[PDB]
Amino acid sequence: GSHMTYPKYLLSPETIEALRKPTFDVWLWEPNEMLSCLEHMYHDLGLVRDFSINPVTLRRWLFCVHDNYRNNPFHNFRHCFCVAQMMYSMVWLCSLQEKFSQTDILILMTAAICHDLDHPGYNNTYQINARTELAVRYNDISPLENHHCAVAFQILAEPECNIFSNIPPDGFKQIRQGMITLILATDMARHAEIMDSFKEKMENFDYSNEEHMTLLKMILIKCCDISNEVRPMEVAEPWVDCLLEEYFMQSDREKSEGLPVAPFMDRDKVTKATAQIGFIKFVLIPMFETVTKLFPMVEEIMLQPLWESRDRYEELKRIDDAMKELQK
Ligand SMILES: O=c1[nH]c(Cc2ccccc2)nc2c1cnn2C1CCCC1
Ligand SMILES: [Mg+2]
Ligand SMILES: [Zn+2]
Repeated sequence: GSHMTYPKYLLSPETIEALRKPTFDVWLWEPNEMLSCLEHMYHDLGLVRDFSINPVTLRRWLFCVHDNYRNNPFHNFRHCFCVAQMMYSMVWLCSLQEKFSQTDILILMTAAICHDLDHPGYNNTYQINARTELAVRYNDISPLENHHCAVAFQILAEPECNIFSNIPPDGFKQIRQGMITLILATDMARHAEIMDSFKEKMENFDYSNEEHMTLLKMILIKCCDISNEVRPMEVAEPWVDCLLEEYFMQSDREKSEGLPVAPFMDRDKVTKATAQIGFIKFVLIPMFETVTKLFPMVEEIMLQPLWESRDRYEELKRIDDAMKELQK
């Protein structure tokens, strides 16, 4: 209810407020507006203050990070914005500022923003099978994750972008180690491994234990990385069509190149509904269930929309199956 019209880059008090909740419509904003949101997060979380980040260097770094993201259907800058915004949402919801140090908060946020830098739009499975430069460079060990990670520190290496320029070397080393651990923890090949490791520490969780906290941070970045279905139905749905577009781009290339095609990327096998029912039930729900053990507030805010979505895709599945029989 402002007295005058302000530019799009000058976020309204309403936008600033809405940004703290996972209900935030990530689709309503252009890159420059999304960049202003990310900037606000760093200031609001006290990261600019506590780490003596130069405000112009923060903006310069964010702009560079944006430039280093590719125009892929799913693995684009908007995805990186979701992950970071969900991380920001979880810092407030779970009251992470109480349990975690500002260094940990800086790690969680910086890694969330950087996690998919210069993604080619073709998964590790393609990279390895196609014997790409990345696969040969990283010896088939999480090539993409290692690359996003490498690109992240290559950006921060540039003086005009170094947001950690005023952080002592000992501090920088800690942030670097943490960010690396987190960005590499995003590889879905390690999901089962990371989940089992966290569930083991769950038996008697200790916030004063470094090993426990590292696994929690890993689980948190993983939560934000795949958190699309947690968001309202209208916000969550367009992302599934985005992922399918990127997956079909790969499966077509894999078919053309004579390489094996993943069934969940296969045009004649994958369904928007069937893929989501499985992902929500067996990947999304169990992961958020263990987070709820530490943070009960996650159930009402994040498990409830996941249950709602599972039930909807199950309803949609019945319609698709009926329609596909007529097409046969
Ligand atoms: O919400 C999702 N559903 C599915 C499941 C799925 C959806 C559509 C087609 C095929 C699978 N997969 C997902 C989602 C989010 N990220 N990912 C992947 C994990 C590694 C990066 C991409
Ligand atoms: Mg990734
Ligand atoms: Zn990702």
